[PDB]
Amino acid sequence: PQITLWKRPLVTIKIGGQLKEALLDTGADDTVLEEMNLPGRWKPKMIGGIGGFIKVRQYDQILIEICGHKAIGTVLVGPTPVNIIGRNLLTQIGCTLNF
Amino acid sequence: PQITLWKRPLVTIKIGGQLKEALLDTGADDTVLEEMNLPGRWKPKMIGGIGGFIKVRQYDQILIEICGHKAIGTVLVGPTPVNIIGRNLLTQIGCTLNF
Ligand SMILES: Cc1cccc(C)c1OCC(=O)N[C@@H](Cc1ccccc1)[C@@H](O)C[C@H](Cc1ccccc1)NC(=O)[C@H](C(C)C)N1CCCNC1=O
Repeated sequence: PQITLWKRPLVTIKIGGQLKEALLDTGADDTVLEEMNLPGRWKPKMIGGIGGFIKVRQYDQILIEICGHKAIGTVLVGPTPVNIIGRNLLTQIGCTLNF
Repeated sequence: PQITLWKRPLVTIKIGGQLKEALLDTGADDTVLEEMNLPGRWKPKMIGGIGGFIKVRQYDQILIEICGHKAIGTVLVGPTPVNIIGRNLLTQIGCTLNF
């Protein structure tokens, strides 16, 4: 679909079998989700954005469906204020900016 | 134009007589630019990122040219590591997400 930006581009996602609301974020290199339980091994990582750094758990090769489009890639889980879908997954669903 | 998301969507902007590189960020409600000396009145503001908040100066009705597309609105200025073009200005240049 074509999504205007008068409101936050929030969409429903499905990960680990659970439905969530997440932000399509072209300003994010990575995908970071709020604290949750995901199966599989993880590695402790840290990312620094505006405001400082946070500790996250990196899950690789995680299935995630974004607005009906499937993706498999790296998902970070930690104390992020909002579920963020980053460019690593936005590219997989064929997302582009257009004006 | 159409901008893929394989790399950071960075584009050239013109503000206050200066040319700069800025990030088209659908995950940013507002626009925040690296520290610069804009004239006129301003109001303090704090904006939240992934790691916390930073203090910025809010300037209203500031003209910015984004890829040749003009826009006028609120521009925040503060210790941001990256120039960020937010939804308040992306809407003005007719920017959409498409997949
Ligand atoms: C939310 C908001 C409100 C008002 C004004 C502004 C500018 C606002 O946006 C501020 C903001 O940080 N939004 C982020 C997502 C957001 C929305 C709401 C709350 C919190 C965050 C995201 O889109 C932009 C921001 C840019 C950035 C900053 C420093 C270093 C690198 C990149 N990108 C990142 O932080 C990403 C994270 C998300 C994986 N990130 C950090 C690891 C390095 N690379 C990278 O890409």
